[PDB]
Amino acid sequence: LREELTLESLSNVKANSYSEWITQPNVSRTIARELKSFLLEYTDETGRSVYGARIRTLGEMNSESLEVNYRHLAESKAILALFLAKCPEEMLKIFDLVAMEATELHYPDYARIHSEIHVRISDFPTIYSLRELRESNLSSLVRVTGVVTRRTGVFPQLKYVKTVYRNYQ
Amino acid sequence: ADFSLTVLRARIALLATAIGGPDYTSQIDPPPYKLGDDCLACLKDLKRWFKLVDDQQKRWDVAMAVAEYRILTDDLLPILIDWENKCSLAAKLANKAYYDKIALNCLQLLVLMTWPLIVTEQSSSNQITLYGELKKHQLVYKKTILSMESGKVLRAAIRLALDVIKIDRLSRTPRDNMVLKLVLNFFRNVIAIEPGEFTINTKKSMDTLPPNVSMDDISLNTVISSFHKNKVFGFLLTLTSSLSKEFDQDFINIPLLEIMFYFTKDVNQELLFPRTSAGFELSKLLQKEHQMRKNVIKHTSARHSRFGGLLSIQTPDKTRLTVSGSQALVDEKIALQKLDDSKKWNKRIIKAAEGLPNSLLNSQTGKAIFFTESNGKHFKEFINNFIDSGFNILLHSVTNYFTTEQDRMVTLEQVEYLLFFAWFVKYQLLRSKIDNSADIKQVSEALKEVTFILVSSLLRSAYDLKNWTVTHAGMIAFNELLNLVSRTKAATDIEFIVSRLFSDERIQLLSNLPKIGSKYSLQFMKSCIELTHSVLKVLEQYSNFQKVQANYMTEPVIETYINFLERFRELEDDSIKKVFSFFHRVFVQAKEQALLFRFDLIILLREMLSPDGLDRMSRSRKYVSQFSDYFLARLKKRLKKSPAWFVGLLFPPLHNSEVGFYQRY
Amino acid sequence: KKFFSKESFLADFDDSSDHNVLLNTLRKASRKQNPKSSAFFESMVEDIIE
Amino acid sequence: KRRPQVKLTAEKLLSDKGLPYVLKNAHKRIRISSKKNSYDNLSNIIQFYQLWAHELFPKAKFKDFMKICQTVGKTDPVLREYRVSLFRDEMG
Amino acid sequence: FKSRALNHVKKVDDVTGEKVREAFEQFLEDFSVQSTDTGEVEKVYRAQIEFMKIYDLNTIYIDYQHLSMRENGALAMAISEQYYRFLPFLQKGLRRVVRKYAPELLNTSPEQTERVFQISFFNLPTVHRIRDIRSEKIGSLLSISGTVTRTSEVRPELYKASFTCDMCRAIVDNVEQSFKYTEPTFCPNPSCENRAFWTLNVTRSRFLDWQKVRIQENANEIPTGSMPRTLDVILRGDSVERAKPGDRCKFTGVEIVVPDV
DNA sequence: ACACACTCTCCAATTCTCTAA
Ligand SMILES: [Zn+2]
Repeated sequence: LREELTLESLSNVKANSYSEWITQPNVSRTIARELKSFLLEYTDETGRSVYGARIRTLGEMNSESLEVNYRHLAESKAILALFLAKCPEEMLKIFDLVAMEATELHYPDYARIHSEIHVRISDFPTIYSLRELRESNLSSLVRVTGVVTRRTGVFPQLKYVKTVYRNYQ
Repeated sequence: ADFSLTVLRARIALLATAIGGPDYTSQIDPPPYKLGDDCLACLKDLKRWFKLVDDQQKRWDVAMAVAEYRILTDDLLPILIDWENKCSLAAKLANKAYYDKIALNCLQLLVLMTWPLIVTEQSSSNQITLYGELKKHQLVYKKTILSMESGKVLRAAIRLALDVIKIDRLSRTPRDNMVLKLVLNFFRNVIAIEPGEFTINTKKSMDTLPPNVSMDDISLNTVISSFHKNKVFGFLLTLTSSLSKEFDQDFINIPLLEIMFYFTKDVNQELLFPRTSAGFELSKLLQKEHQMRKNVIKHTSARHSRFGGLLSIQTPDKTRLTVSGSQALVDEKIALQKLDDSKKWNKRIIKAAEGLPNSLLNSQTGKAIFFTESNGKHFKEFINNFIDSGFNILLHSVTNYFTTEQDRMVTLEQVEYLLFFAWFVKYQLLRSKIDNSADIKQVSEALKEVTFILVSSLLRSAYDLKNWTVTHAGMIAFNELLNLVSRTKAATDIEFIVSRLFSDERIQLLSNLPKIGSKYSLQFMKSCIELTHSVLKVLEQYSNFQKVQANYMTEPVIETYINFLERFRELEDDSIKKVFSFFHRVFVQAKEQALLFRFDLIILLREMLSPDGLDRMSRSRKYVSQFSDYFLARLKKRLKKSPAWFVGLLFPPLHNSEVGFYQRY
Repeated sequence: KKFFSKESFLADFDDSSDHNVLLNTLRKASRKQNPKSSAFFESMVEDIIE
Repeated sequence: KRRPQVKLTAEKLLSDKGLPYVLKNAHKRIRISSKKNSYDNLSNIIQFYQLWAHELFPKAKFKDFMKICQTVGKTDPVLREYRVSLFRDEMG
Repeated sequence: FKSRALNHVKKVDDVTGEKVREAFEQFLEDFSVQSTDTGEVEKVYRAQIEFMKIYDLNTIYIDYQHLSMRENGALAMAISEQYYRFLPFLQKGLRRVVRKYAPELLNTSPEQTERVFQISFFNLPTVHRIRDIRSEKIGSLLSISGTVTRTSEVRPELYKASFTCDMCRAIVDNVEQSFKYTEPTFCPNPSCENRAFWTLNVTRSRFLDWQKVRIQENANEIPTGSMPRTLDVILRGDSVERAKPGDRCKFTGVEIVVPDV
């Protein structure tokens, strides 16, 4: 509950699988603290903190998606990049909940503009065509290229199962 | 509450890190672990969590917590192995006490977590809930302990013993003697943990190896290899053999009985003696498979399943039946059998042992366990040196204990003693049957008078209180003693021992025993048969005899013999030789023919003798057909002399005084 | 007949005688790796200044 | 109520359809020969008893017929009276 | 509570399987062919295991001629005529040998799941046509040839399954599938009776690669006045996407029978 | 409404145990 792990303590996965290690409360709190500490602190060579400059423009356009480069996340706190590649569906939930704290630090009451923010990953360093995908890739993050052959119309979809919706295509 | 539960789990987890950790300066990728502080208090409080809380509340929750945080695999083994390897290097060269303190206290937890599991109607609902899961985790423990550095933690446990071997018994304090009990108490558990037994609540009538475990991890074969490389067998051998010289016998010699039980269990002795070979016997077995295939083919139609016509069969009194299929057209035997087979009902049926680990008493032992060649020869060497070195000195001590302590016994110690006796006596008889280098003197402590009384007394007391499992084991032990006696008579005091073994009281008991066997499991009846064969054969070579044999011959014994004989598809070639020996005794010698004129015997001889059952060339058919020929000749004579026996053949014989005498003869 | 005495055993006990790339990269980097956050707050305060 | 169950009973055995038929015919039915195998002659004996058991009480498998017969055969006094009567007839 | 153990559970066992297992074991150990250049024993299958260890492979190739000359041919006959019965025993035999000489191969950081080895055979005595497939040969070992005409995309097939109950915190593991998607029969915790609302744990369960391909007879082999027949073939593991439409191929495996699911 | 799959319930058939002649 109260005590937190060091970053070096996370070097050893202690449970029988990654997902069952990320989802533990002390591990999860440690990851949240470390991600927030990365987002408030990463710099260009010129100082000039890029993510403090991106959150600033998020509100200038009344937007909903924060964009994070993977190479920056791999350049320090490397283990978090590894966990992201292995368990994206958990890691992105924690990362989204950190991004809202960081944006509200610039713009208090931004929750009245949009209730929830999505982190977009960029520059993932390995690529497949639609040949190389196999069962080992299941639930892993992947990067793919091709031509868009067909597109449906846009529809609303029920978000939770009082009601809320989201767009779908 | 759930939160109090997880608070204790978290307390344990924090203790699972306060313990220490490896070194990230090291640049040695990876190093070993490195040591914490308060760690004495950490170990001690964990010990308290077991003893002062979980035992007092009867939970097994604490064990579930330590299994969650993987304490055994993660810390205890490297703490011990580092202590061992450090001290090993120091010995190669040829506060330190504090290191040794940590070595002791890590081992005591290893004994505690791997301790074997018992469930009763007095265990808590918590323990009953957790039984199936902690079984999985203990299986993981066995695999891990045998695996690390090819099992090197087992050298740490014996080095601890070697400190207390070291200096004279005259010096050795009670606290000191507990180490020598503790070390052996460890190996008992490591052998005893084995795959689970499935258990459910009988509310409604409707594998447990975890994903990380497999059979070759857990097999007894593995355990042999592991102990041999890590130098255990020398320790058990040296320790048992010099046992008579003033090691205080009291602290060692029951734990040291349990080891010998716990890995004699699940071996048939013939597997240790041979009596391209594998390929040759495989080819022969494929011939047997072809014969079974031929048997199916002989009941298979040539043309397809919808070609089939219809058949009608007319009885006397002009009544008709209908059966389908093309083979029924030609084979009346098949038509008659197929006619009855359609009918729905079967009479529902009745059913003896619980509370103890799998063994000869409640499993079919016609199923070996399997050895590497190196393992086969190493195991043969271990028990051969044990027998030539240790057996008499061990049995003499453990028996003259139990005579002074019989009243206080518990069911397991009884069933251990009776299945350690049995194994070693039989194996030696077989070994000297094979070869002249071996001799019978090595097992000769079994015969002296005190042990004979004790096996007798166990069998007596078990029979009176209707405890059927001890009665079963005692039957097995008492069988071997008699077998050993006939050996020694085929070479003084032994006749005295016989005369005392065959006082009238015991003949009443040993005559009584097959009669009750009719109800019970297939092994129980088999024990009764083999004991009976031996019991009569000794008294045949005593030269009384006519009194004793008439004591055996009556309806409820014959009932057992047939009830056992009809399950012949499952039994050995040898046991049927024993049954027909007895029928030869009843029918030809004693001339008590009237017992066997009963119909369910006549069915049996058709099944077994048909092209269905006993092979056309097994030795069994010689005996069976030679018996049935004589049977039917005497039956013919009886039926024509007195036609009332046609209605006799269905029913039991009739016990009236005035007609019954002429009936039986 | 054998004997297997103590003193022999003590004496003989002692004397006897591609993600494959990326995983290695990230593990080694992981092993190798308020004023610090001032640049962030400076970017926030520049809205006040400019 | 549900329909009561139908069973083998000593009344069926003591009926004229029952056991007297076997004693009236068995001497004529079965015939052994040394000129045929043990298995041959052994098989032959069971034929008549099987067909008779079916004709008497078709409920159940042949073995179950024999084993059912044991209970009533040992317990019922009237059946035992009939049986001692048979063996007295031979004592006559 | 009326707790009760399955005291009667002790299973029936096939002796032929265990003897085939520990005979195939000895063949893998000591086939002991001499060197291509010299009269020196080489032990090629142990060397092949070492090669697999060096490159983290998952399949082993065996020559049917080498098996034919072993132990008067009885082992080869048993494998040939009853492959479907004996394939699990062959797997069990190989697992022990790889444990003995290369335990690094048994696993595929947290814990690592076991490697699903594949045995493969080649150089069989004769090749059949698609027109020679007949129901008497079901489950035997064969080799076939033809021209490829279609191929399917690679799909994941469920091999072993694991489920967890909705009404209580309980888990079921290592459920076996065969031809249709299959789920547990009871809640293992006796404090709960719900049979519904299982969910398949995608992390703990295990899958395989699977591909369907379709072939037709070689044009030069068609008999007089007749037309070419076709067949559907299954590919799994490290052999998917090896085949190409319009090419000519040779296959080996066992013919099977598939139900109306 | 018409064959099916599945659940629930009650009643008597059966075997086991104790007592006395
Ligand atoms: Zn449930």
